[PDB]
Amino acid sequence: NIKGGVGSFLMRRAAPKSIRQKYQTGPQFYKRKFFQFQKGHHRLHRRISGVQTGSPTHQREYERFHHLPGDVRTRPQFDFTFGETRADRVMFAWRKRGDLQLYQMSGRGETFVCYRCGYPVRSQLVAVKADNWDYRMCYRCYTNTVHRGMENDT
Amino acid sequence: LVKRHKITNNQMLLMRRREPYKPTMKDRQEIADRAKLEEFERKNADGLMFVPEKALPPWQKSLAHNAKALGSRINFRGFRVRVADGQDEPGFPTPFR
Amino acid sequence: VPQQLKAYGGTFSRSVGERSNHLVSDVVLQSLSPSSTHNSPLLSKNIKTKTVTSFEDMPLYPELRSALRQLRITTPSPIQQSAVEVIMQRKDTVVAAPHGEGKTLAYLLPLYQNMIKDRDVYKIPLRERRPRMILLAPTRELIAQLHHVCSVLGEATGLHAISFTSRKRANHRLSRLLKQQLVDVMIMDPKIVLRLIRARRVFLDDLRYVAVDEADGMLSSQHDHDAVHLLMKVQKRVMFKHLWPVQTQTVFATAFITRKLEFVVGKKYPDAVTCIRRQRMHRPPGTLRHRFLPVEREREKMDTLQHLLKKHGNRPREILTDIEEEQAYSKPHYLSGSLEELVELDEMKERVRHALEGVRPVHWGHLTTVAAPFTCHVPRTVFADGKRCIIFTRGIDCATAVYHRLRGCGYTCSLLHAALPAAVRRRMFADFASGRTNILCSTDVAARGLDLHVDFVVNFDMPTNALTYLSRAGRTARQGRLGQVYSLYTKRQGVIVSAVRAFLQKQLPLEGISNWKRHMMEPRYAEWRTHKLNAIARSYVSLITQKTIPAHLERTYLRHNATWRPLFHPQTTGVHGGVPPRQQQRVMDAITWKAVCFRRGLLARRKGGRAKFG
RNA sequence: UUGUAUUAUUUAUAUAAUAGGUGUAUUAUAUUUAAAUUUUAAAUUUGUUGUUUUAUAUUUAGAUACAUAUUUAUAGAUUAAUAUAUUUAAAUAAUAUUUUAAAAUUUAUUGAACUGUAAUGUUACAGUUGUAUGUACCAAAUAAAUAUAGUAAGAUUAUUUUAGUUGAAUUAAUAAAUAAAUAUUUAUUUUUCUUUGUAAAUAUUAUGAACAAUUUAAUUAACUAAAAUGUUUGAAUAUUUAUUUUUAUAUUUUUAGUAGGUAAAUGAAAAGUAUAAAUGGAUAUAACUUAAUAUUUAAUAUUUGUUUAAUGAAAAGUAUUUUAUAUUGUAUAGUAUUAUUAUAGUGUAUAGUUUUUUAAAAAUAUAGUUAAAUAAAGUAUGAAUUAAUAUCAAAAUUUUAAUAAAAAUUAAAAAAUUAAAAUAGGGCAAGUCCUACUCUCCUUUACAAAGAGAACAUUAUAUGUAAUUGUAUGUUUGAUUGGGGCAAUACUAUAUUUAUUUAUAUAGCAUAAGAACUAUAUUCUUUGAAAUUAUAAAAGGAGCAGGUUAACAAGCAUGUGUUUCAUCGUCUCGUUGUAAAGCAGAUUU
Ligand SMILES: Nc1ncnc2c1ncn2[C@@H]1O[C@H](COP(=O)(O)OP(=O)(O)O)[C@@H](O)[C@H]1O
Ligand SMILES: [Mg+2]
Ligand SMILES: [Zn+2]
Repeated sequence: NIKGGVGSFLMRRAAPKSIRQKYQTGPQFYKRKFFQFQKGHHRLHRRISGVQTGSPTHQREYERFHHLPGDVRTRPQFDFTFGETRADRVMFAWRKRGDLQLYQMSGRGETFVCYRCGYPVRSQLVAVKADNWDYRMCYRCYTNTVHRGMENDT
Repeated sequence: LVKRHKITNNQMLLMRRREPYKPTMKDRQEIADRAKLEEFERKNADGLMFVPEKALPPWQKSLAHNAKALGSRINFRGFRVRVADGQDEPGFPTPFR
Repeated sequence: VPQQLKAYGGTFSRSVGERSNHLVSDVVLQSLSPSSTHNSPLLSKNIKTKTVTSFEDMPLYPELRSALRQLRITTPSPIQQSAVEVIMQRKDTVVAAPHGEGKTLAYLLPLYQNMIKDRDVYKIPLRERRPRMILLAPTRELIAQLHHVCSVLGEATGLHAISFTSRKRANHRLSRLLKQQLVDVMIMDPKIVLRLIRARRVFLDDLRYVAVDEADGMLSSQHDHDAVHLLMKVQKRVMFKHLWPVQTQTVFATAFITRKLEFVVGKKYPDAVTCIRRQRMHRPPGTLRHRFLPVEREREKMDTLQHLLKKHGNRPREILTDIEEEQAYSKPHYLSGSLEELVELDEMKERVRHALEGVRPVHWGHLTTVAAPFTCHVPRTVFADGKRCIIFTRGIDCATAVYHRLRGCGYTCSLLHAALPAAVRRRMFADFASGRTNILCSTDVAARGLDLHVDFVVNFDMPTNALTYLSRAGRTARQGRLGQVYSLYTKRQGVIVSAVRAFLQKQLPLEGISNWKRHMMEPRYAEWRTHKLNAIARSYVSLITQKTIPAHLERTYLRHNATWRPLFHPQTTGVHGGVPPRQQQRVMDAITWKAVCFRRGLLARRKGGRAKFG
């Protein structure tokens, strides 16, 4: 046998196996090959964070993410705080912006993977598609989709 | 380490580059290269002067002198040794040629 | 026992600026990715990619239009589309193309247009020993081909082009040519051009155009930097002020762009435009097939070559008597035939040519054409059933050995290498080109830019570098003509053949490849870090999507599947496993304590409950 | 010692009344007017961290590149070589070069009381090694040594400073202006309204990106104060179309006073550098490797002496037998102890041959269904791992670069004692799976190379060769030691030929003596086919790496027949999705 030698780093150029993956033309349904994180992070997940400046009696939780644009600056349509504590911990829900609906939970952050960016995202804001929680979407791509008008076409 | 400097106001604290009015490293390289090229072109604006034997660098002067030694001791015009280390031909007419 | 904690056992490559920092430029290509282009001194500044999609759109004289009609060129290749505009704009240019997109025309036709403009509009006079254009090409065969391609244009446009090569009385012949016929274009080797300049047989007073056909070799040490010295002389002439202002422009046509070429052009001609298509640069054409044949031993290579020749139809002349063998060894046996005979075996003639040469439509962005007839100084005057072949060997000795072996076996072969005398070399090349010999055993002499009809290329010695291999491959896969390259390899070329095979299989450029297993295996620390980050991200995504884990395992799962843990000193990973010795020191202290306790217990068990006593 | 020999140099931790209350008294941290601020350091980490390692404390030990050259005094170059030498300097001086630490290897030596054999407890055999082991770390032990310490790592003693750039550079290899960055020393007054860090000598220089898109275009701060930053109306309410309500000022960084040389990193004593001799701070300074000491753990674990049925050697002890009772000698082992524990050879059987606390509980160890005993606290004695830590880290929420008691917000966290592993601490980039490469191992016909030996030459021991063998042993995928280009017959000129412009030759050249270092000009003294195989050869648990979102796919089967992959169909038939957002194996801590 004539055993050759070739490094994996050389082949990594052609890791993508589709147009969608190679050229990121559409949402990445858990098939993103190349990721661009910040130069100092170690846990490798995008962060959509919030800020708290007081107790709930002065600053409602949904107002924490007021520095970001989009629906998050509008008062959520449904509040699930006074009644009970839902198992998923979702405390606020916004009006459906198409087939997408935005939820906010009272937790440190749920590390999900959004099918548009394809990156793991750790945040309290989660956008779900047509009530199917198996397909979550982070707030950045949710806002971009709403801005572009692709609410029902992702 | 980073060169700390004595401050004269909080503006120096906010300042990052010690000389803001100075081009970054790449622009410095570009400007230096352009200046050197311009100086070289200005030097070469005139033709390539054919310097005499005595003006050649140290590593050509002695070789040329030894090559033409016999002609120097026996004086007769028309004697030229076609040495190899001499200055290369420019390719165009020049005022000094 | 030795160590029980590692971050990266292997060792990284010393290279920093690129994958092939240690290799010389003339042996490896240069990555064209934008990351490398950014630091590149040529590919970053100016790069022309917009295209004009018609010669009619291009401003050309009726003489040039008639010339290209004679040449059968009707649709511009993308390289021509990108390069004609800039060369007409009169900027120093670097044209790059994957071996058969039409670089010759791309850098000739605009230059001839400019020369006609100078001669007619500006009315610049023509002097005896002061040519307008100097064209440079390494090999004598390529010089002759360029002389033909320039003579057609000269006959069309009224210009005159000469070319010279080694002969019996080279000095006398060249001086006589210069004295007799004043010329507009001279196609010649840079060494001879420098000889003429130094002997002041030629002058740069009226020179306005410099063209280089193989910029890589010409600017590399492979050709003694003669082109570089000539270009420096041209720059000195341009700087010179007492003569009329000549904005001499340089065109570099190069099927490869390497470190040497890019650095020379970037550091000498800062305002040099570049015409490259990275998607198809440094790759073989799509109509080329590859077959890497292993051989158990070097002896089997001759049998494999005979098998390939027989398969493609170059049947040998069966030898059955001593006189037949003697005449086969002594005298050549040329083939004979005609177009009508082959057909039985001028639109109809063109269709027959397409069928014979395997020409297929060239599919470009939104337009298609058919490859024009080859441009060689020896037309295909003879046709035979067997397919044209070219066998590239390791050297002159191997070329001649294969030639004689095939002749003894019974094949009709020609030989081409530098050591042959001038007359024999001309006769051999003429035979192969005209078709009186369908097999040509040669060396890299014929691998450098020859436009000739060859059905397939055999590598009797698999090249160790991408440059020569890709040049030989491109010798056959022209504009759209089908091509096939076989390569007989051994254990020695295993690394290179595997790398090339993978690269061709997944259609990615041969930017950096070598025959050194360590070079092709050991990664470069930053590249390994990028790949590791991507792999960790993919593992994290898979873990998030598929697996659900409890709180007491979340920490460990994230640490071992979702965290980027940088190495301690990648330059010393081969020594300390990429882990700090201090942490390694603590780990080994604990493990050695445990091992000492276990060893004491084992000694007690084996000796009867007491180590010393038992 | 016929000078404490002389001269200089160095030097010990035995030892201890110290004070009866300045701050608070519902919880955040020195300067007392109450507040505010505050919550390690060093190295490592060049993706600069939340990674990594060290530090209980007191005192001490601890590491070497000469920051400077006064009259006698005088210093070139240069050719391959012969030779040539038109033609400007100088303070002739050498000795040194952190520190700790490599799996080391080398030399010499001992060990068979342990253990493993043979012999019948003892003898014999030992580190190119005896039979898993060879005296409580088997790459053994002892003695010597400062190996490429480098391409492991760590440490490295001198505050108040006084000047340039903060991501550039990168071309192996024939006549091409110039690598840059950082640091050290040093150099140049060139005109233009203003402004502008250029150059040389010298030292060092792997802190390392894969794609896509586009493009000749896109952690620093002198003090005081000042101070400018920051839930309806293309609907809603209503009925079978009408109603409704659609600027400023101010808050934290555009300034002075005073301190005060100058725009930040090469210690300071006029007191042994002694003439000085009773009131000289000569205060002149290593948080982690040394040594000693004092603490924490520690109100701790441990220890605890009220009950005895029974050996007459020797190696082994040497513990003061007052006189113990031929010559010579009687008692009191080993495991580091006054310890698990009879050392048993011989030999015998009624000598009671005499040291184990305590007034409960948990936990832990022992102890008439089916297939209840023993070990306490307390009095007394008194260890060990550990120890960056301010009197400390209730809790929740939110967030920052990997566990983050790190940050912020919110909130409200008492003290002691016992028990409990819930969290942190207590070594761990690991597990499985697929691919790839290599190692170990096997083999022989090739390579190197042993040693040994046969044979040969010369006349039972040797010298000189040594193609066999062994293959113990080390190798056996970097081929640019290639290819190209160069081809005597310059110069002026002539003739022939030409695969449609190549090819070939030749006519011309002797000789010449006064103006004295001398003028870019000349292609002439003579190479036209090296008929490959070097590179030793080859096969299939462990190590490293990749991938885990696999690999392959204008296919498959033997010209023909047939969609791909999958949704858990059915006994060929057939529904659905898909053309990848699809298909192997693994998915554990
Ligand atoms: N537009 C064109 N269309 C068809 N043939 C072309 C065209 N341009 C060049 N060629 C032909 O394609 C062949 C390769 O051209 P060439 O310039 O020699 O390749 P390269 O770019 O590698 O030098 C030649 O036969 C040439 O005549
Ligand atoms: Mg070409
Ligand atoms: Zn997203």
